[PDB]
Amino acid sequence: MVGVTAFGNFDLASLAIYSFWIFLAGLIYYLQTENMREGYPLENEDGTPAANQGPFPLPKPKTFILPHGRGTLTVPGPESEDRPIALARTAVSEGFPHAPTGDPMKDGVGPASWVARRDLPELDGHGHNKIKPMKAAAGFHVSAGKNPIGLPVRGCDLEIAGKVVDIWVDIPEQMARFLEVELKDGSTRLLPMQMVKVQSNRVHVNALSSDLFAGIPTIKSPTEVTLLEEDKICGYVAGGLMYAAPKRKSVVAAMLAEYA
Amino acid sequence: GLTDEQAQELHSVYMSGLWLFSAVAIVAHLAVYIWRPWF
Amino acid sequence: LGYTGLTDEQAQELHSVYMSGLWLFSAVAIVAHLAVYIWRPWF
Amino acid sequence: GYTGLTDEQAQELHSVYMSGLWLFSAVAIVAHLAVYIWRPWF
Amino acid sequence: TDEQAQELHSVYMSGLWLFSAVAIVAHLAVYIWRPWF
Amino acid sequence: EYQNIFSQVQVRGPADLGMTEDVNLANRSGVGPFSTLLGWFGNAQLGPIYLGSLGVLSLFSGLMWFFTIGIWFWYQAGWNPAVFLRDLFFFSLEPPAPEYGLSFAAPLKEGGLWLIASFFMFVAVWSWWGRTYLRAQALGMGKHTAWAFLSAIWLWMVLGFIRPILMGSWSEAVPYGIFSHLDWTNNFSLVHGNLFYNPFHGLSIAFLYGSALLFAMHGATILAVSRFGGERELEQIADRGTAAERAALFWRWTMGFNATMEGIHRWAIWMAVLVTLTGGIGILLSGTVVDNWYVWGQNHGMAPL
Amino acid sequence: MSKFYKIWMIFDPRRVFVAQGVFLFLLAVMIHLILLSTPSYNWLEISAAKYNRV
Amino acid sequence: MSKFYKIWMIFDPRRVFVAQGVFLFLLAVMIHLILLSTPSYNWLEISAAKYNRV
Amino acid sequence: MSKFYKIWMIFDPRRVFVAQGVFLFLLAVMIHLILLSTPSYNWLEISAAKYNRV
Amino acid sequence: MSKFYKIWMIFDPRRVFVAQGVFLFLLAVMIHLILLSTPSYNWLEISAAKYNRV
Amino acid sequence: MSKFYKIWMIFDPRRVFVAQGVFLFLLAVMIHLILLSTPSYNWLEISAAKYNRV
Amino acid sequence: MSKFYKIWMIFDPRRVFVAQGVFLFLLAVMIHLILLSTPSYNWLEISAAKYNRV
Amino acid sequence: DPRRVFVAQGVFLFLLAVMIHLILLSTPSYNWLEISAAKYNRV
Amino acid sequence: ALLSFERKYRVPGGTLVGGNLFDFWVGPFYVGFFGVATFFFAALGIILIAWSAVLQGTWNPQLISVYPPALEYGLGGAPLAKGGLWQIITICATGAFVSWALREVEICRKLGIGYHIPFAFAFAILAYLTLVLFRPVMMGAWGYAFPYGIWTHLDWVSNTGYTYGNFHYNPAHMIAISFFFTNALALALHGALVLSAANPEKGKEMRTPDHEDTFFRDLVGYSIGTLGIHRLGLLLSLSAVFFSALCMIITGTIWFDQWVDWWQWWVKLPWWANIPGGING
Ligand SMILES: CCCCCCCCCCCCCCCCCC(=O)OC[C@H](COP(=O)([O-])OCC(O)COP(=O)([O-])OC[C@@H](COC(=O)CCCCCCCCCCCCCCCCC)OC(=O)CCCCCCCCCCCCCCCCC)OC(=O)CCCCCCCCCCCCCCCCC
Ligand code: BCL
Ligand SMILES: COC(C)(C)C/C=C/C(C)=C/C=C/C(C)=C/C=C/C(C)=C/C=C/C=C(C)/C=C/C=C(\C)CC/C=C(\C)CCC=C(C)C
Ligand SMILES: COC(C)(C)C/C=C/C(C)=C/C=C/C(C)=C/C=C/C(C)=C/C=C\C=C(C)\C=C\C=C(/C)CC/C=C(\C)CCC=C(C)C
Ligand SMILES: [Fe+2]
Repeated sequence: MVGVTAFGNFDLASLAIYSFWIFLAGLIYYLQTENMREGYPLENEDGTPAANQGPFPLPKPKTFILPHGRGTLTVPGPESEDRPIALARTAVSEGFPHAPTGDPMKDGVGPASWVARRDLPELDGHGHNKIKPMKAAAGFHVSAGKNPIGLPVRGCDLEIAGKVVDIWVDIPEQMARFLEVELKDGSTRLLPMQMVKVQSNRVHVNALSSDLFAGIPTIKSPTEVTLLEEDKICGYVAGGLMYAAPKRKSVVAAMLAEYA
Repeated sequence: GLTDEQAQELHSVYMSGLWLFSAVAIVAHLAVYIWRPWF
Repeated sequence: LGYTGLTDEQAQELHSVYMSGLWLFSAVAIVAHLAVYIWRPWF
Repeated sequence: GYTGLTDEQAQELHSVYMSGLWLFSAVAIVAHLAVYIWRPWF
Repeated sequence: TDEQAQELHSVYMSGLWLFSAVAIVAHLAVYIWRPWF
Repeated sequence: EYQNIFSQVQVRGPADLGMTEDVNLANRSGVGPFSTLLGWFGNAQLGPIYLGSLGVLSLFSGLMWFFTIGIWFWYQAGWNPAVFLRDLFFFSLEPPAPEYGLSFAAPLKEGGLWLIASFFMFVAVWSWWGRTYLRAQALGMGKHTAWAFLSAIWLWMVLGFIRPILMGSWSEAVPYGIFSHLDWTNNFSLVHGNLFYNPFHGLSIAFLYGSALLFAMHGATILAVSRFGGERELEQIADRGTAAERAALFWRWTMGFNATMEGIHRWAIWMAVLVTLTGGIGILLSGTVVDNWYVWGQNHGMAPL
Repeated sequence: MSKFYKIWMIFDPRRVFVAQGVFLFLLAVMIHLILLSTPSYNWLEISAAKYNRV
Repeated sequence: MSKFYKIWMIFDPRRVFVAQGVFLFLLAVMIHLILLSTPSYNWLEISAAKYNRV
Repeated sequence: MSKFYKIWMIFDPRRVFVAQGVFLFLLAVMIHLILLSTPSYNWLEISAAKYNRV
Repeated sequence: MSKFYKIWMIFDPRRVFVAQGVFLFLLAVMIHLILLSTPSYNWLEISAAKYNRV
Repeated sequence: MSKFYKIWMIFDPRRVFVAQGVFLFLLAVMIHLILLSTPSYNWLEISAAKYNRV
Repeated sequence: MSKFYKIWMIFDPRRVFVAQGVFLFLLAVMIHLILLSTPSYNWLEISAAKYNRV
Repeated sequence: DPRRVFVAQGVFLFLLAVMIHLILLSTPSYNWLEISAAKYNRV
Repeated sequence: ALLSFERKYRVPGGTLVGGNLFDFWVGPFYVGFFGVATFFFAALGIILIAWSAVLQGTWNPQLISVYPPALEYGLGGAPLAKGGLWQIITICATGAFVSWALREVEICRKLGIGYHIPFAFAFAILAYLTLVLFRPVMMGAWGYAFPYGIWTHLDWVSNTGYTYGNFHYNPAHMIAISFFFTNALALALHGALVLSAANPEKGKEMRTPDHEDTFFRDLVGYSIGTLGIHRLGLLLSLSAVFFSALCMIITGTIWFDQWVDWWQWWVKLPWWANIPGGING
């Protein structure tokens, strides 16, 4: 079959390459259509459906059967915010920022946003809570690295906000998720592990300043945390990156501010 | 989980199938050997 | 005993049947080797 | 008792294992004798 | 414990000396057959 | 700031023996030790590993293949450990010479050992594929890993088995040995003109670079939104949090389109599968249908003349 | 030789039998291929030369 | 040979039968390819020579 | 030599027996291949020379 | 030399014995191969020349 | 042949019909290309020879 | 041969029938390609030869 | 800890001894096998 | 032109340069100062490629090629028809890549997520600069860079490889290839595993991460976790690019001969250099 051509220069190799181009176009179509399951249909900046909806149509609905009797999810489907957004459009035309109206960190807008998730704890395969405080988790102990318990927590303004009382751990993965920090007032909040730099002397939190440590949301039960509370706490701490920049006591940031 | 009677019946049928397959194989080998012996 | 649970009688019966199969297989192998050696010895 | 066997179980197991080992060794010895007679390597 | 270690090491050294005795007789036979010094 | 590359504290507790449905726990072995060195990066626990019928078959076949090649390497070294270490990379288990074609009449020192080792490798790889499919089926999952492995197996078979059959000689296959198979690829290129001008070779390289690009993008995205617990991707699929939304909006504001927490994995599996798929097709065409890829490119508008 | 049955108090028959089947087939294939490699005992080529096929 | 039925008290018939089918087809293909490899018993080429098709 | 049974208070027989079987088969194959490598003791070629199979 | 038993208060016998077995077999194979490499002490060839096998 | 309808109690008609359409078109294209490859039955070249188009 | 129906108490007909269809088509394609490979039985080239086309 | 240091020490001692023995064997001198063969007229 | 959830995230701030001069969106895209720069550079580069196609004379996209200056121009400039267009297009491409990375930084800041993605892109930028800027400058001419053609930079790859014999005998190259292959394997495994967990057998509930860890401990006896596998993917891809850049920075710069001669050092080690037998000796 070497050198034989049906027409022109077209032969087995050309047939293969052209069939592959057709297949590749079909596959790109299919993959994008699969990627159009969340966040669609498109909205206007006020809330009404848009004039432009995309060259790719929406896909057929599919259903996920969640575990432990949590129910079923249907996507794509009717999706709504299920919360009020505290923003005001800065300009009439489309495609401009919406400024916050009150306190962005409390309103939950911008980088400090959160999604109204399910108000239930996360469950592992067996049916127990996936995240537990270590003192209530039987057999768990720090294995290596600097132990953070008992170390003072320092805010981004170089002032001590409290002391670490406990570690929350993911039971299946056996990796620490949250630190529990007790403030001067005696109440205890949570901080994600990904936001703290456990140093030799202290746990350093560059996201939040000390005065803002009281503003973190709290949990209903001391022995569990739900997805919604997780979302609120994580959004608060992360939005502290942008919305606590003035209080942040950074040398280079101060030099840049003086420059500008 | 199979009981003795079930095992005996299953083995009887399986051996019947095995012997049918072996008979067909034997006639095929005889035909080939007649056509072109390998010894 | 406790490693798989079989009792002495079960083990004896299983070994008897297994050895019967082993000796049948060995007999077929021996006749095959005899046929090959007659056809083309390797010593 | 890292595996949980008692003394009697260990003794019985070792007796049977050594019986098998000696059978294997006897077969190996007769094989080596046959080879050496057929074609010595010394 | 100490007694368990003592007994285990007694058995281990007995086995070690058996192995070394076989090794020595093998070396002697070889050296008779073909020396290397 | 903490970049989440390495864990800064390790905790450990009772070992997780795993789920139990439609799975025979007798075959599952015991839990091995906890390795702190790996605990810095990911999970520290080793095992338990399922050793089924296909597991034993695959282990035996792979052990025999590895040991066969090792014994041939020893013979090639004069059974000298010093030479074996000095020429470990330079040894070869070459296929039968073109004189014998596809015949099994090659002497054991010039082609038979290669056929035996090839049979062992064939059995080992196919048994391992069956093992992957069966392990997915035991837990009730989908068989996606089986099909990606099937793509890899397709390229492997074309390299070693199908293409020699089509060409009519065992000498076309790949010799076992490090520098031996590197030289095999270089000679395969030189014989068939530039393999660069193979269009399916180009597509295979495109999807390999794409695999690297997509995995870098996805790893960076998930590490960047892990501060919102984005690494729990199955949870995000179940209940879309702010991690998925922030990731999607980053990519939408960057390049005009985005994926979801599930569809990006469809992109990943296809960008990885197409590498071996197109590579197998291109290798199969080479020699069988085209003998000079540079001239083919010249005739198809790719090369200047 | 009488007490060998006690091996079944050590090993589950399922795993042992699977391993035995795989091992026996592997060994048989290995030996047949070894015989096919040598110019003698390559029964295919021996019979080809005996009946003057080529 | 009578008690061989007890093997079915050891192995589930489904797995055994699937493995048997796969193994038999694999072995048949292997032997046919081996025959096709040799210049003799390559029935395709033998019969091409027999009737002078070339 | 009498107290050697106590080794079974150290090692599980299952793992030891599996390792022993694998090791013995591996060693036997290695030695047979070594013998097959040398022109002498290559029993295949020795016999082929003895009976003039070439 | 009397107190050497205390080494077993340091090392688990299982790991030590496995490592010892592997090491001893590896060393024995290495030394045998080294002897086989040299034209002298290559007992195979020493015998083959002695009895005129080549 | 009468009971073949029961195949539709096994397979969803949608998937079967899609697969059938794809397979039929693929097979038709394959056969047409095979015919176009051979110098005979390459109806384009046969006819161009017939009416002296070159 | 009568009791063969009991195989359907072992295998779901859906999977078995899908596998059977795929296997049969694959085998038919393989055999047709093998016939097309040989210069004889390459019906395309045979017929071109017979009717004096080229 | 005794464990890691002892394992590393054993591995390193064995490797160093093998290295030195191979160095001795490699040189035309100190290859005790070769000089022994030459001494007693083995080849 | 907004996603169902995009509204609450469109807020001011998080911009390195420009205040709110370019803090606006065009359709879905986010413009920004560096977005303006990226658009300018990209448009200029593409039009200059089209113009170089006009000068070359061919309109076939696969034949269009923008060669760098010959070796006789050294590190200096060249006429636009015979070398200058390549240099202008290269400056445009470098500017576009850098501006794209900085725009990604701005978007990360506005969303409050970590800066892993522009950092990862910087590795690809550095590899490109090694091939186009660092290696030719080190080696002494712009004629050692590659042409900007679809099939003609493969000619550069082939010629540069075969200048040093089989390029496969490059150690910083072997490591990079093994990293690329491991990365493709890891990507396939990860995608397939998450898909099989989220799309289980028909009619069954969605599986959990526990099932994933169980499956991979059943298969090979070790599971790296979710955070582990994403870390590993990032590290493998970055390491592959890093070692490829190293392999091309030491080629023709501190090593000039065939690359198998490098591997000759291990053979010549004192305690096996002279022993007979084997492949080498
Ligand atoms: C007429 C004009 C036509 C023009 C065409 C124009 C358009 C072209 C584009 C077409 C669409 C693009 C592709 C769609 C992608 C997603 C579809 C999908 O996988 O399932 C969707 C969907 C299920 O997907 P899911 O939601 O993720 O899984 C949920 C399930 O509950 C649980 O999951 P599951 O356990 O059921 O598994 C789901 C799926 C998951 O798979 C994946 O997502 C990854 C796939 C990676 C590549 C697959 C293997 C690559 C093979 C390499 C080459 C062959 C090697 C074989 C031999 C090797 C040794 C020699 O796995 C499968 O079983 C799918 C088949 C893959 C195995 C095919 C092996 C033989 C291929 C022979 C080639 C000839 C084509 C035959 C097509 C066979 C169709 C049954 O479909 C179904 O509901 C029914 C299941 C079977 C549907 C098959 C659809 C085709 C999929 C493969 C197509 C490509 C085959 C490779 C050859 C490529 C040739 C160039
Ligand atoms: C001078 C040399 C030639 C050349 C010769 C070839 C040849 C020849 C081939 C490639 C192939 C490939 N080349 Mg090229 N290549 C060249 C230049 C390049 C350049 C470059 C920048 O210049 C690049 C980036 C590439 C890149 C690529 C890859 C895209 C592709 C291999 C995919 C793969 O994963 O294969 C490797 C993956 C596998 C082999 C899959 C293995 C799967 C099996 C199941 C694994 C079993 C493991 C076994 C049992 C052991 C396990 C042991 C333990 C259990 C762990 N080539 C030049 C032009 N290249 C291949 C291809 O597809 O080309 C179209 C190919 O065959
Ligand atoms: C180079 O030379 C080579 C290597 C090629 C030669 C190598 C040769 C050797 C290594 C190959 C070995 C071959 C031997 C070992 C294979 C022998 C296989 C035998 C066992 C064939 C068995 C066939 C069994 C037949 C197919 C049985 C079929 C079953 C029937 C369909 C009936 C089943 C119905 C069931 C039992 C229903 C019963 C249900 C209950 C309720 C009663
Ligand atoms: C000291 O330790 C010892 C020596 C004891 C053991 C160590 C051994 C080491 C030295 C082993 C080294 C192994 C080498 C390094 C492995 C290299 C493997 C190479 C790199 C693989 C490269 C390519 C593989 C090709 C693609 C193989 C493809 C397989 C084919 C698809 C299978 C085809 C099967 C057909 C040919 C079977 C035909 C014969 C039967 C009877 C029909
Ligand atoms: Fe992921």
